Amino acid sequence: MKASGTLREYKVVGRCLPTPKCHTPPLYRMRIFAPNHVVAKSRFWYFVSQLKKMKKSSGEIVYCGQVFEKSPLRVKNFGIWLRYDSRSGTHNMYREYRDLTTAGAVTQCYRDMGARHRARAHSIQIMKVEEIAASKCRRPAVKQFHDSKIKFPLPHRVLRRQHKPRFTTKRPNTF
Amino acid sequence: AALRPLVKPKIVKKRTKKFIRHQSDRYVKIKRNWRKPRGIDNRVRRRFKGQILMPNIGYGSNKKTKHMLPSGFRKFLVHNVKELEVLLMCNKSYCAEIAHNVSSKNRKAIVERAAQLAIRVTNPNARLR
Amino acid sequence: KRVKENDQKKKEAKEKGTWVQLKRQPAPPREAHFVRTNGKEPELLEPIPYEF
Amino acid sequence: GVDIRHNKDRKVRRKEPKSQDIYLRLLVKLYRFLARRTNSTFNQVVLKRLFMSRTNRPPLSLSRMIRKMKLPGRENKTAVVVGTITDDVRVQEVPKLKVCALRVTSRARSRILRAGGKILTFDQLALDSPKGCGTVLLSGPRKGREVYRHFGKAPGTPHSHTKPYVRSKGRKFERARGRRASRGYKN
Amino acid sequence: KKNPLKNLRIMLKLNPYAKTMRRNTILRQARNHKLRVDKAAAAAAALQAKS
Amino acid sequence: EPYIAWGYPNLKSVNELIYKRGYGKINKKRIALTDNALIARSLGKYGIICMEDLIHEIYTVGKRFKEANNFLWPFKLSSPRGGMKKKTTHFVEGGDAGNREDQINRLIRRMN
RNA sequence: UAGCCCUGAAAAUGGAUGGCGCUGGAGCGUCGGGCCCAUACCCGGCCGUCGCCGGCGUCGAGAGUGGACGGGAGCGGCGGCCCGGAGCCCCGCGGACGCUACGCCGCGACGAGUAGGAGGGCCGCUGCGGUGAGCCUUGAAGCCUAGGGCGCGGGCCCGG
RNA sequence: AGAACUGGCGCUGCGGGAUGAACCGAACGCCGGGUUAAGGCGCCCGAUGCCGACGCUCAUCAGACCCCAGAAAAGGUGUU
Ligand SMILES: [Mg+2]
Ligand SMILES: [Mg+2]
Ligand SMILES: [Mg+2]
Repeated sequence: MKASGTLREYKVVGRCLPTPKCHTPPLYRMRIFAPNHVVAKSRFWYFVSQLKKMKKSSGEIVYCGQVFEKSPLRVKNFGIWLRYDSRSGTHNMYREYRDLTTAGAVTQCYRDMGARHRARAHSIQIMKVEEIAASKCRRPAVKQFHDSKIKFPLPHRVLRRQHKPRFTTKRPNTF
Repeated sequence: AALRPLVKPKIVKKRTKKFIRHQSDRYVKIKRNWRKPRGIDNRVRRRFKGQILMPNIGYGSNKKTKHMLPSGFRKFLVHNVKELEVLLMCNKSYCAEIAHNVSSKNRKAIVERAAQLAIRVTNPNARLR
Repeated sequence: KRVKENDQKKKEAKEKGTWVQLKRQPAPPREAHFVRTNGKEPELLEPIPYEF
Repeated sequence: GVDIRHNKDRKVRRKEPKSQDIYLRLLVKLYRFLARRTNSTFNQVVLKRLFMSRTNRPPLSLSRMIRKMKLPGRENKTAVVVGTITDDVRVQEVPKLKVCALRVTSRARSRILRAGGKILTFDQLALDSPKGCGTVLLSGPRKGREVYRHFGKAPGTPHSHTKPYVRSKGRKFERARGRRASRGYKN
Repeated sequence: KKNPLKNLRIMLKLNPYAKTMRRNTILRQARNHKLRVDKAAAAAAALQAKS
Repeated sequence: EPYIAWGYPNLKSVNELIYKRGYGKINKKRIALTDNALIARSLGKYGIICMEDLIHEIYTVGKRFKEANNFLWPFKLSSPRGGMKKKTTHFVEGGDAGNREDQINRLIRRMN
């Protein structure tokens, strides 16, 4: 997967074909993060084939709908569990973010795994994402925003070069 | 403004540059007449960029405008009065030339017979006295 | 078999009057069926962690 | 680019004869008029046989012609052949059939016209039957030549029957090894 | 080749029903527009007659 | 699937192709099918004597789909004016070459 | 434990992320929306080739995807005193181009090329048989030419 | 040095790889408008002169894009 743009949470269910041996298969369900629902119903068969004896020929999906959050305005803390690949071996990883939505924090993970650990999006498997409540966070960068009456200024502001004239007689103050 | 033929279209020509032979600037034992290059390693036959172009049938001119003179006529060189009279029923589409061997005595008479017959001659005032 | 039970099933459509279409077709795309999750709710599965 | 084809797009038939015979050139103008205008398939076979070569228009004898007109149904038709009519010496009497050919030979049009038949060209064929109605267009035996018995697999392959190019027939001329099992082998 | 979907009356040479499919979707989106312009008025009208 | 991009077209995608880029073959010639005659004069043996009846067999795939599809010359489409993405990997993998199942409609409108 | 960075890390003309340079990036990773241009793709022109044709109806009188006469019976319609019957053009004597059939026209698809193979040449050189009631001391051939042109080209014509 | 399968080069120009037989796109009649592929968009050099997003990194030998043109084991209370 390329994880192009912001990601998007999907609920995908599906079940294997009803054989003459087995009628009514159990119809499993997953939680896929993908940029569109064609990739999402492809990522469903990547994980289901790793856990059950199902594949796209001998199964189908019976729902692929975008599930999205019941509070896009509340600020939430997300702790997520990872299974990325490194150059030497593969690792388990816990990781905490802070965003207004589930899909925007997992997008913030793939940007961060590429930034810190150089881990490409085909090599990292999200295990579970859930919103966690404060005083159960363990990452002190997320923890330092838990402050009622939090305050800081903006130091040393820079933007808008060449738009405001390339050639001016005016040394631009950085506040 | 002499005899003003029938409908003259806008002559496109696809090229006005007279294809020259390769390595003909460099020698004078090589005339400018086109020969196509048949060498195994040269760059004009193998058609690299920025080099001497080579003719093909794609440069050919429009069939309704081929052999048109810049005045709008199509020449037909004559030698006497009698084959100037063969150009009577085509005088608004074709024109006559007097050949270079016709003497100034006989060229004087066949340049007046063409004016009666309303034929444009392309060299009317050649070899005057 | 499907020249024997095809010639005779051709002449069953002449006594009964129909258009059985005895030529075989490949596997068609699947019909719009209807699945049922009666009683329960679907199973949430998730990828296992890595341990050697 | 569109494909990777190894071109056979130029079909290789004849759209005109290679002859400069100005009397065959007027038959072509007559029949390719009648080909594209009368809406019949007789006149298209006769038009394409006039384009053919001297080899592809083999001669037709008199006793293939009257043998293919003793048949049931042919009792009043005309035998059109694009090619010459010769006569067998083998045949003894001739019926009063009506023929139509390029170039009947002189003894052939004497024995036809003794019996009371009629000889035609392709000009008065069109005036008689423009559609070609009631015609048996006959052909000559085009693999009857001396050249086709030299054509085949190879004269020295198994069973082969292929007649080698020897310069003279006889003993001591290509008869020794490869042709009998004693001297060497036999194909 | 003049283009269908770009000029009329070439479509109507290929499809006569294209015209009556087209004024039916111009008659109704004029009356769905006259409804919604009047309804958006009809809220703030008496909301102003309140004030 | 390395060489093709494909998917399932909706009603106005098949509508836009037959009108704007639709051409027909009769014998060997690629004609503009700008008449309801030329569809009936050849493919009228199958009851699909007009343009929009040719569009009905090829969207709601019917009995004479094969003969109606072979009648159409393959759509010589224009270059995609939005650009593409990577052209050499799969549509799932980030590129475009493969099945995309309703997103081919967004590409046809760029192609056509 | 693994990302970047560093140590390990030494070659002879002066030197190479291509250079200049680059550190709120002009570096690395993960993405976005714009934007740039191939002889590729789409639309149009023109050239050739190939495929399938058309037109001998120059038929301003030709008209025919069905056709006539003349008799046994019925109308709608043309002129009534409800009985009814072919008119061959003419007040205009008229009406473009064409089709070297080896020609002309139409439509569609195509066009890399060594070795090699075919075709076309109204490309060119020398000589012959015919032919232009050809050309010329009122200036031929040849040569020269910031002259004018034609042909995709081979080449050619004209002016001086 | 020698095989297998397929594609190429040789016989082949063009766009990109600074450069180039073989890499990546794409194959070529002569042009006009449109669009793209691979590849890019400080300035050479057409195009980010976007108020682009998020981090990682300081080197007294930084790093910088398929083939492809330079490095390993080991090690660092250097930072993440
Ligand atoms: Mg070479
Ligand atoms: Mg050669
Ligand atoms: Mg590849």
